[PDB]
Amino acid sequence: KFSKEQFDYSLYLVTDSGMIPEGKTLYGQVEAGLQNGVTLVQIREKDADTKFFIEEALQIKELCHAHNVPLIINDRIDVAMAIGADGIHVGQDDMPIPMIRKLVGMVIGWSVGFPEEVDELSKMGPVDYIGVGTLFPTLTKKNPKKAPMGTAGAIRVLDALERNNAHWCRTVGIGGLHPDNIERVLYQCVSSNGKRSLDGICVVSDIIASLDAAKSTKILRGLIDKTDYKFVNIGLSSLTTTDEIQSIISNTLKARPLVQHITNKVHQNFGANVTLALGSSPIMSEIQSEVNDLAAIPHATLLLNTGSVAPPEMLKAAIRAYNDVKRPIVFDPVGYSATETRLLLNNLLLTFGQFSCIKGNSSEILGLAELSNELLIQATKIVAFKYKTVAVCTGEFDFIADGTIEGKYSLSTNGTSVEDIPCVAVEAGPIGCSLGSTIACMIGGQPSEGNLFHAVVAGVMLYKAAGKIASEKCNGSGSFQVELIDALYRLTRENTPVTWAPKLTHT
Amino acid sequence: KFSKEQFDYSLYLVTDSGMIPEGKTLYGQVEAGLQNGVTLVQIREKDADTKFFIEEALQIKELCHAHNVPLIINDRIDVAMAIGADGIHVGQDDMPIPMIRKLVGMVIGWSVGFPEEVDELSKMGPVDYIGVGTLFPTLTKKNPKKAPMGTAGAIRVLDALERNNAHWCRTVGIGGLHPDNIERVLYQCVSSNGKRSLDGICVVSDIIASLDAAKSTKILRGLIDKTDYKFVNIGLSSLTTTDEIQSIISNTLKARPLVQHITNKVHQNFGANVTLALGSSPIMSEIQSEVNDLAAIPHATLLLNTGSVAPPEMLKAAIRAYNDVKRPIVFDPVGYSATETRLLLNNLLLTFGQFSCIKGNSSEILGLAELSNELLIQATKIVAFKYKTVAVCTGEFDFIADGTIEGKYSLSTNGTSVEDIPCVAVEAGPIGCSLGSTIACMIGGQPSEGNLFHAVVAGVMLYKAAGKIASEKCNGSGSFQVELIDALYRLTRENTPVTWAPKLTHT
Amino acid sequence: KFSKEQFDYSLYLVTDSGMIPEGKTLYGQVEAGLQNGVTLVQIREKDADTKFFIEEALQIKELCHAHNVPLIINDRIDVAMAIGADGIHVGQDDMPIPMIRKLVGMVIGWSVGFPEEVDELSKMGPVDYIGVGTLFPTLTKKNPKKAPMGTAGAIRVLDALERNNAHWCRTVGIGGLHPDNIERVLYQCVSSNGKRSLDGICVVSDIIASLDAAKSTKILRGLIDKTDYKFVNIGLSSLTTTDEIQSIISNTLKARPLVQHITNKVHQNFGANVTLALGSSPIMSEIQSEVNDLAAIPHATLLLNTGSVAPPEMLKAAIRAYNDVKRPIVFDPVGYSATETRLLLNNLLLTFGQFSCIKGNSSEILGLAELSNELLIQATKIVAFKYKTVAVCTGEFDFIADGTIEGKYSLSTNGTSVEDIPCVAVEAGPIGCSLGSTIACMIGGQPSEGNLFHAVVAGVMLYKAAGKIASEKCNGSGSFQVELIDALYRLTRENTPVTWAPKLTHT
Ligand SMILES: Cc1nc(C(=O)O)sc1CCOP(=O)(O)O
Ligand SMILES: Cc1nc(C(=O)O)sc1CCOP(=O)(O)O
Ligand SMILES: Cc1nc(C(=O)O)sc1CCOP(=O)(O)O
Ligand SMILES: C=C1C=NC(C(F)(F)F)=NC1=N
Ligand SMILES: C=C1C=NC(C(F)(F)F)=NC1=N
Ligand SMILES: C=C1C=NC(C(F)(F)F)=NC1=N
Ligand SMILES: [Mg+2]
Ligand SMILES: [Mg+2]
Ligand SMILES: [Mg+2]
Repeated sequence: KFSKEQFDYSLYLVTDSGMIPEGKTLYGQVEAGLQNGVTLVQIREKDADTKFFIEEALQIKELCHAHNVPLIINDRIDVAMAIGADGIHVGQDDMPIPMIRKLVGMVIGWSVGFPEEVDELSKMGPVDYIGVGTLFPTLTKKNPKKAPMGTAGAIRVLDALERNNAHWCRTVGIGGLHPDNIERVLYQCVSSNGKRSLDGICVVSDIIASLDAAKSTKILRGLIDKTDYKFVNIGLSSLTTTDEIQSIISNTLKARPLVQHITNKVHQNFGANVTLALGSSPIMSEIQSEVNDLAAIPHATLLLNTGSVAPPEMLKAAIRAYNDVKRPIVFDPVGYSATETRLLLNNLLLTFGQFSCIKGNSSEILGLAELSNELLIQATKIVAFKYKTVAVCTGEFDFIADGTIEGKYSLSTNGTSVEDIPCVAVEAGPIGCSLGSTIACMIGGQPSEGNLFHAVVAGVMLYKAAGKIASEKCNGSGSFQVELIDALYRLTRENTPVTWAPKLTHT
Repeated sequence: KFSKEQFDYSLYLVTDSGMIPEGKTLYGQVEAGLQNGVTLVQIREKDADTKFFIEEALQIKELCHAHNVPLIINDRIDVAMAIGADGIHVGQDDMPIPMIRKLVGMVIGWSVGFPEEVDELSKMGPVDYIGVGTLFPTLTKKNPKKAPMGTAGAIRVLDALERNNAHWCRTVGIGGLHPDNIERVLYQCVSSNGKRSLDGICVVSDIIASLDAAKSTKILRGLIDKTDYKFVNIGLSSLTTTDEIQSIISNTLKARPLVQHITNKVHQNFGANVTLALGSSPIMSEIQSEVNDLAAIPHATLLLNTGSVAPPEMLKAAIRAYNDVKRPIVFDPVGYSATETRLLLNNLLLTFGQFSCIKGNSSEILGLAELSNELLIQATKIVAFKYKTVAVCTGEFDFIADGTIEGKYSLSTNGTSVEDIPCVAVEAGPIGCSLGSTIACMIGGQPSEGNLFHAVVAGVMLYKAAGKIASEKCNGSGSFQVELIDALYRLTRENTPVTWAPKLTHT
Repeated sequence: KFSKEQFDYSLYLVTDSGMIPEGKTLYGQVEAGLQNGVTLVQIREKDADTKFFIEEALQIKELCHAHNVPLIINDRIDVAMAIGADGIHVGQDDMPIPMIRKLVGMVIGWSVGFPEEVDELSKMGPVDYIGVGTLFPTLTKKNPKKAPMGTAGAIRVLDALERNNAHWCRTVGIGGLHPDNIERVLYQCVSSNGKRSLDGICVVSDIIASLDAAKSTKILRGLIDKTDYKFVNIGLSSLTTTDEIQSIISNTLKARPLVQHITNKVHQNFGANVTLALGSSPIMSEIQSEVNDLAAIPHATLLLNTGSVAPPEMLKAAIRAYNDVKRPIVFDPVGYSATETRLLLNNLLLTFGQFSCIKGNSSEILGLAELSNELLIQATKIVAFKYKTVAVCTGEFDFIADGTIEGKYSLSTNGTSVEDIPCVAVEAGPIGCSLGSTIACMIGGQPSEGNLFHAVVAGVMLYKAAGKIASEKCNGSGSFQVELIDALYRLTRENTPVTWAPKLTHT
C-alpha cells in the first residue's frame, strides 16, 4: 500500500475502453504510459459489468504496482474495496463524501468545477485531491452537466483553496488537455497569491486513443516537467531608458512588421493608418485558411478586437496560428461586460491561446479583473497576472503591468503574488484603439533576445507622446486625428525620445 | 434489522422507475403493493446516478421498514452498505459472492437459471436465495443474456437444490409472470421429489407499470396464497369400473363435444373420421382470430400435434384461449427429439399453457422424461408429474399416469413424489394418432363432476378395444383402418364395456 | 337582425378551430373575448364538414346575440342563409360580389389588398366593408396567395377609397396584429387627406390562441380606444429659436448619448467621427443579441442605413428593440428606388417599427412619396405624414416636415392632411451620411420634456452651418471632410447659435 503523501499527480491517466485503436488493448496503452512517465492511474468503466470491471482492475492493478504507481477507481467504491484499490475518485452526482469515508478510513478524489464546491470540501476537513473543472471542450465525456470553464475558471477554484486554507487537498487539471495547451494551462492555472498551482495534468484520449501511447506519453512528460513556457520569441524579464525606447523604435522600423488586424470597421481605417505611420504594414484579413500563412511571415503580429463579425472558429484558429509560431498577440476587449454576448465572447476568446498584451480602459480593465486611481493600478496588476501577460490600462494615466513572470511555471518561484509584479505609469497631463496598433507594431519589430515589457512601454509612450503634439496642433477632433498619425510618423522618424513630453514613473 | 429466517418471499416486488405511469410515482406504487400484498422489495436502478440512487433508496427503506418489510438493493453493494440495506441481489456477471460476503457477513440473492450455477452455489455452503431463470419472455429486462426457460427450466434448477441438498437457500421465480400464468407457474414449478417448490413469486411490470397498483397487488396476492389450480372444468382426484367407462361414453355421446384439431394433414382426415365415429364434431381451424370463439362453444376440446405448419404465434394464441375457458387440451408431441427444430418447438409449446393430457409413445415419452418396460412405467410417471398432467404412453401395453394431484400448489402436501402417483396399464395381446382424437372426445363430453383421469383411461380402452376387433376383421393395413373407425362406432353405440377385449391392471 | 349602420368594427374577432389550447373550447375563447371587448365575430371553417360547421355557427350565433353582437360567416354563403347570419365575408377568389347580392339583398365584406380591388368595389356602388390586405406576415393564413403589405400598402387602399368616395364602405385591418404593432398600425393607417382611418382591428390567433382569452382581449381593447401613441420618450408639438438650438446642443453634450450605427463601411468611420465630435459615442454593433442591452443604455439612439450587410432579421430585432424602450430611431434609406432589391428591402424595414426621422435627398424623398423646388416641399411633406415621422430632405435647401401630429390616432383630429403639417426650410447659399449621425445625436440628448421636431431642426442647422465653414477653410475634397468634423466640434463647444450662417424660414 501507498500513503497520501506518496501519490505523484504529475501525469495522471484516466482510462477508456471504447476508444483504444484497433488491434491494441487497454493493458497495451496503459503499460506504454507507465513506462514513459504516467505517475497515477484511474480506471474508468461507465458501461461494463461489475465482474469484467473487477477482472480488469486486478489485471491493471498488478501492472501498476509493478511500476510503483497507485491505482484509483472511478465512482464504484465497492469495486474499489473489493479489489484493494489505492483510492477512488467520485464526482458531484456520486456517493456523498462522508458516506464514502465511513466505508474506508485511503485516497479520495472529488470532481470540482466551482468555488462553492471547494467551500464544502473545506467544511469537511481532512477529501484528498480534486479534478479541476472541464478546462476545455472535449467529446470524451458522454452527456456532461458542466461547461468548458477555461483556465480562468480553474483559477477561481485554486483561489478558493486559499481563502479556505485547505492545505491538505491536491489538485489536477482535466478535460481536453493535449500538447497544444498543456503548457498554457500549467502556466496560468495558479492562485492569485502565487503560493499554489496545479499538482498535475490529467489526460484520457491523448494517450488511450493514440496509435503510439509510448511517443505521446513521452511528450506530455516533456511539457510537464519543463519550467519555461516560451510563448513568444521575445524576452520576458527598473524603469525604461530613453536609449531603450530608441532601439525599440529602430528595430520596428528596420523590420517592417506585418500586423494583422481583426477588428471592426471603424477601428479599421484608423488602425491601418497608425500601422503604416509606424513603418509597418497592416493586413485586414479575416479569412481562416489564410491565417496560417500570414503568421508564418517574418516579424508578423496579430491584433485582436472583440466583436468584429469574424466567426469564433476563426479567432480560435487565428490565435492558435500565432502561438504555433511563437508570435505576439495583442488583445483589445473593446466591448467586455458592456453586454451579455460580449462578456461571454471575450471569456471564450481568452481560452483560445496566450496573449502578449491586453489593452483596455478603466471600465474594461476593471471588469476583466473582477473588481478611483489607486484602484486602477490594483486591477491592472490583477489582470496582467491573471492572464500571464503585459496588461495595459488607459486613461489620463496609462498603467502598464508585467505579469508574465519570465514565463515560469511549476506544480506548486510560483511564489510571486499578484501584487509583486512590476507596474509603471505614463503621464503627460490632460489631452483610442490606435494604441493597440502602436503596441502591436512596437512588439512586432523586436528581435529574439529583445524585451516584451519595454516594447509595450515604448508603445504607450510613443502614443501618449504623439497625443500631446497633436493635441496642440489641432483645430478640432477631425484634424486632431490626422495630426495624431502625422505626429506618430515624424516622431519615429526623428528617433529622439529624449525630447518627448510624456513622463514615465513607478506605480 | 431483520434475520435471514424472517424474510418473506411470498410476493417479491422489484423496482423500475423508467416504466411508471404518467401521474404516478415509485413511492406511489411501492406503497400500494405494501398495503395490499408485497412482502419483500428490491430497488432496481440500472441508469440513475449513485447519489440519486441513494436518495431514493433511503426514501424507500423508510417506506418499507414502516410495513416491517425489508429492502434489497440490486447489484450495487456499496449503496447497500451505505444506506443500511437488509440485502443485496447480484447477477452472474456482477461481483463474485465470496467478495461480497467479505464486505458484509445480511442476505444475498443470486440470479440463477442453470443447474451448474446451483452446483457452485452449493460448493460455497451457507448465498441465501435465488431468482430462478427467466421463466417467460419479457421486455422489462433491457438487452438480456439468458432466453426464457419455462417451468421446465425452473424445475431442472429446483432439482439440483436437492441433489446438492442446499436446504439453506430459498427460491423465487421471476420474469414475465402475470395473472395469466402465476397459477400454472406455482403449479408445475416443483422439484421432482415433491419436497421443494418455490418460496415466492417475483413481479416487476405487473405492479410498477400498473394504472392501479392497489388493485393489481390484491389480485396477485389472491393467487399466491390460494392452493387449488382448477385448470380444466373437470374433476381431478382405484381401477376404473365398467359402469364408469359406460357413463363416460354416454356423456360424450349426449354432449357431442367439438374437437378442434391443430395437427398435420395425414392424421387430419383420419382423426376427423374417429371424432365422427365417437359422436363428436371435428373442426380444423388453424386460424388465429377464430380460436377464442371456438373455445366458447360448449364442451369444446383442443388437440395439439407438433409440426402442423400453423405459426407458433397461433399455437400460443390457441392454447391460451382454452385455458382461459378452463377447457381441456390433449397434447401429442409426435415429432420430439427426432430432429432439432422439433425438440425446440415442443419445449416452447409446453411453456404456453396447462395440458389435460400428453400422449406419446416409447421414444417420445422417454425423451420428455429426459431418461425395456418397467422403464416406460417410470418414464410415464415422470412426464405425468413434471407437466402436472395425465400422461398416456403407447405400445404393446398402454401406461396411463396421473400427475395432476387435485391441482395442488404450495410454497414448499407438495410432498407426493414422482413414484407415488397413480399409474394403470391396459393390455390386450399383440395387435395410432386416433388415440389422441379418441382421448379428446372422452374428456370433451365429461361435465363438471366427471373425472379427467377416468376419461383418459376409458379412451385408451375403447381404442385398444376397437384394436382387437379390427385386427380380426381386417385384410391388411387398408381395411384395418376402416374397420377400426367402424368398431369405434359400433362399440360406443352398443355401449356395453362389460364385453370389450382389454385388461386394465395396476402398473 | 342588425342594421348596416349598427356594426361595431372596433375589435373584430375571426375564428379558428385548430389552434385552440388543449383544455379550452372555441365557445370558451369567443365568450371570454365577448365579455372583455369584442364587437364583431366571423366564423371561419376552411376544413370541417358542412354539417359540423353549422352545428357550431348556431351554437355561436346564440352566444353572440346574448352580448348583442353580430356574426359573419366566411365565404360559405349558403351556410349563412342557412343559419340566419348577419353578414358574410368573402375574398377575391370567392363568389363574385353581384351573385352574392342577388341571393341576399344583409352585410357583405370583401378582402381587399390593392387599389384596383377598390376601383372595382367602387364602380359597383352600395360591398359594405373591406378587410385590408395582409399587414404583417402570419402563419394563421395557410397557403397564402398574397404578400404582406405593411401599413404603407394599407394606405394606398384607404386612398383609392377617397379618390373614389366610397363613403358607404368600412375598413378593418387584418394580418398578424398583436400588441407589439396595433398602436403603430392604428396610428399610421390613415387616408392621405386624413379624412379617413381604420374602423377596427381584426385578430385571430391573438385571442383564439391565447392561454387566457379574457386577459388578451382586455389589453387589445385598451389599445384600440386610447388616443396617444407615445412611441418615443420625447416631446411632439412657430420657428425654432436660437435659445432652443442652444439648450438642445447642451442636453446632447451633457448627456453623451450612445448612438448605434447600423450602416455600411463608408459611412462607418466617417459617421463615427461626426458622432464623436458631437460629444456622443459610436457603437458599430450589428450583433443580433446585444441589441436589447444597447437600448437599455440611457439616452440611447439608433441610426439605420439601408443595405448594411446586416441580415434583415437583425434589422427587425434592432428596430423592435428601440421601440420597446421608446428610444428614437433615425432612418436613412440610402439606396431606395435605385435598384430592385433595395426598394424591396427598404419597404420591408419600414413596416418593422416606428421611426422618429427619415432623412434622404431629392431622389429618396421623391421616391418615398410615390410621386424642382415647390415639389420637394410637397414630397417632403408627404413622406412625413405617410410614415408619421419628422422627415428631412437634403439639398441646396433642406426641408423638414413634422408629420407626427402629437402622436394622435382615432377610428376615422385625424383630419389634418398631408398639406397642413408644419414644414420649415434651411438655406446657406451654394456650398453626406453625416447628417443622419448629427440628427441622431441631437435627438438622443433630448430629455422627457424636449421636442423631437426642434431637435431634428437643430441637427440640420448645425450640420448646414458646419458646411459653410468648412467650405471656406478647405483646399479640396479631403481637407473639406476633416474641416467639417472640426466645425461641428468647435461650433457645438462654443454653443452660440446666434452666429450661424444658415437661415431658418417657413416653407
Ligand atoms: C472523464 C472526464 N471528466 C471530466 C471533467 O470535465 O471533469 S473530463 C473527462 C475526459 C476528458 O479528457 P480527454 O479530453 O483527455 O479525453
Ligand atoms: C430484472 C429481471 N431479471 C430477470 C431474469 O430472467 O433473471 S427478469 C426481469 C424482469 C422481468 O419482470 P417483469 O417481466 O415482470 O416486468
Ligand atoms: C383569415 C385571415 N385572412 C388574412 C389576410 O391577410 O387577408 S389574415 C387572417 C388570419 C390571421 O390572423 P392573425 O395573424 O392575427 O392570427
Ligand atoms: C470527472 C473526473 C474529474 N477528475 C478526474 C481526475 F482528475 F482524474 F481525478 N477524473 C474524473 N473522472
Ligand atoms: C435478475 C434478477 C433475478 N432475480 C431477482 C429476484 F428474484 F427478485 F431477486 N431480481 C433480479 N433483478
Ligand atoms: C381573409 C379575410 C380577410 N379579412 C377578414 C375580415 F376580418 F373580415 F376583415 N376576414 C378574412 N377571413
Ligand atoms: Mg461519476
Ligand atoms: Mg445485477
Ligand atoms: Mg374565402
